[PDB]
Amino acid sequence: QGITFSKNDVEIIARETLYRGFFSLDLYRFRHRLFNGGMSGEITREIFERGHAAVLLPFDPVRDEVVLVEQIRIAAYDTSESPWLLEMVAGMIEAGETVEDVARREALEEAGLEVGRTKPILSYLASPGGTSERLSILVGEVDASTAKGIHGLAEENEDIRVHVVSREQAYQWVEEGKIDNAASVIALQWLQLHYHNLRNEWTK
Amino acid sequence: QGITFSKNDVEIIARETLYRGFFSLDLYRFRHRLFNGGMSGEITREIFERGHAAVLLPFDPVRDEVVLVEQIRIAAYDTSESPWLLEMVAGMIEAGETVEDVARREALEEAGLEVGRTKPILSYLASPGGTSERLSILVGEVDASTAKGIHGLAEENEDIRVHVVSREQAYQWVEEGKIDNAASVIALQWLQLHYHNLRNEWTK
Ligand SMILES: O=P(O)(O)OC[C@H]1O[C@H](O)[C@H](O)[C@@H]1O
Ligand SMILES: O=P(O)(O)OC[C@H]1O[C@H](O)[C@H](O)[C@@H]1O
Ligand SMILES: [Mg+2]
Ligand SMILES: [Mg+2]
Repeated sequence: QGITFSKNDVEIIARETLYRGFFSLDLYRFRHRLFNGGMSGEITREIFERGHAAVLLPFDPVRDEVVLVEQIRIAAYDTSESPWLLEMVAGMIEAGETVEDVARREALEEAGLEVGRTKPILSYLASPGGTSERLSILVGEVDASTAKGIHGLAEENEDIRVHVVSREQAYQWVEEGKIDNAASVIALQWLQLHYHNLRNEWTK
Repeated sequence: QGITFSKNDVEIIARETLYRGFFSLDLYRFRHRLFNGGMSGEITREIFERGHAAVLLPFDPVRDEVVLVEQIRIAAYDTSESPWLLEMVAGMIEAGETVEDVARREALEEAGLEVGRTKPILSYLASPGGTSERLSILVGEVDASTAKGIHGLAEENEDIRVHVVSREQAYQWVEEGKIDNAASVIALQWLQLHYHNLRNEWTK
């Protein structure tokens, strides 16, 4: 069971930069094995390269509360009622950094939060038909009573508002489409599947 | 409660397409309201633009099985053990098409599956800090005993293998990281939260 082929079955011949900016768009040229037994010809695909991210679900297990951060995401504009989204704390992982380093730095910069214990949730590919981006989600223990106000680095043109909701209310917002970005959906569905054991572990 | 600002609170000054090929790399220039009052200066953001997608989770409620499709996604290569991924059926929504029409068409083209009833799951933004892409997921009733074979438009360099597994195995693969693309994680977490009611609904 499971997948059929490995890295032994594909050769990346070359990569070419198509667009070089803050982010990049690359052309990968490659050949690969086929399910019918043969080899493909040389194929090309465009791939959006923007690095990889750490995501933190800030969960208060005592109060059963979740911290959300609100900020504009202009890319949401064309398909959303508003480009301001309710999200998990998140940021890019720089060379040599750990997921936890980033999650803790972003929790402070974006939400004013200290973080206690942490556990992995999931690491996922955002949209692997067109981008390499991987996001690694942690749940972090927080005191939601300390989560409030406006944060973000104005030097980065980052303007962020903290919201505190109950876990049930956050999940209701997913169901209703009020929270509709992948990282937050994945994190909050995970929390609905795991909260009983997580709260027991963190309130012993 | 919820979000603070609407489309009246942002002015998109300019959009430019800096790269156009299979996909597009756009630049948005805009100003927006700030939480503490007033307006930002002009902000520029690069946005990966690839249109929007329909996704179908093929679920057999009699058998408690899901149908997965396997194909190479070279963008996964740098952060994954193999670039062949296990995924939901999916494809682009063209002008004036509905999510449901596309989902039903792709289930036949990618997996050879006829679909019975459908229900919405969720519609999400894949990674809204850098891409506009929205994906809308349905669950689709299938007879998984009919799911077999190799599919794809070879003229479009598309090579796809169909797998049938129990829902429980598919979900355990999410937990283990063997299924780790956003659309499949979201769909299978949703299924884990909803399958009991869905099976009752679809096996009357
Ligand atoms: O199956 P394709 O038509 O290549 O692409 C459909 C979607 O599934 C893949 O993850 C892509 O990134 C898209 O979001
Ligand atoms: O908060 P940022 O540093 O802008 O970006 C972190 C992640 O959250 C946003 O959806 C982006 O697309 C990334 O995937
Ligand atoms: Mg951030
Ligand atoms: Mg497809």
